[PDB]
Amino acid sequence: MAEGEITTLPALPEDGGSGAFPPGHFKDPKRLYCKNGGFFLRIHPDGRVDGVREKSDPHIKLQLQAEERGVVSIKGVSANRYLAMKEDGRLLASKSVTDECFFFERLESNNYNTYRSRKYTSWYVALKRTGQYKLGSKTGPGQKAILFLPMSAKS
Repeated sequence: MAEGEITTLPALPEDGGSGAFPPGHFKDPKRLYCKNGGFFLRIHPDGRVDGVREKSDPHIKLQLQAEERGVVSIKGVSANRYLAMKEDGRLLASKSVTDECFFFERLESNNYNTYRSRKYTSWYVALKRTGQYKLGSKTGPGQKAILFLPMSAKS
């Protein structure tokens, strides 16, 4: 019965209350659930970024934070490392947060979200269909792998 994380997850608290983009829900971690192939993102301790269906993996607990305006700093709790994109397309994590760790979160009207790379706005973060990280060069429009659905771990 406990098959899951903690506290009933099926729920939609705060239906709105005027407030969705500004700070107001970045106090608790958020599970990044990808709609393409239904896969959750998970930063391995080795920095290798991948994805797994096990929604119980206590490693999927990524600590996200808001910064400036529209930008968001991602951080790993167990991995204790900040996500960072490379120049060729290899995605990995590190202990120090460099300017190559931000991601513009463009929320669309489909309740979904798209994390675009900053140092390289010519690509977006998207996984494949086996939990592998799609190269930053093979990523682009057309693929729905950019539709993310971060669920806040409130209740």
